Amino acid sequence: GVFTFEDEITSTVPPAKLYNAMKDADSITPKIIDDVKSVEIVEGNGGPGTIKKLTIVEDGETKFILHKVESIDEANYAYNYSVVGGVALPPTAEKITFETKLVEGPNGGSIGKLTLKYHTKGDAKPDEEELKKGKAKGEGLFRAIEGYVLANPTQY
Ligand code: NA
Repeated sequence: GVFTFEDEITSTVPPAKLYNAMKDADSITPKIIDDVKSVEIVEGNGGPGTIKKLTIVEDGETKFILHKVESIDEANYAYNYSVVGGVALPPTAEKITFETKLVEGPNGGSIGKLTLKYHTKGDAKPDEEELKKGKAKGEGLFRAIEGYVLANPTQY
């Protein structure tokens, strides 16, 4: 079944810049996250439905994570993707979706909503430790991208 979790977040970066940076995560992520070595497209043009393979290092071991691009709403500053395979996917989960949606915040920044949707296999529910890890993945990426934009303000 489906279990949704939402976190509100803020940034001093305006939402157009963050949104462009999020759209370039394939490029940015390997540079700024040490453990991410590469992002490769398996099928698609980059837009919704595209399947990607991330190569990472975990505990000194090379591993893969599979992503699927879900949605892109430019108008609403929205970028959505799912984990569909690999170590970031718990065995009790079919998939975990990570949505990010931004609006204008006071004084030129952004107000964010990060959403995790866990599609479970059975009636089984996400446990607490797995929710922690999902939130850390979701927010960690958002903050990483944010940090890149704070360091390269003219780029986006
Ligand atoms: Na890296």
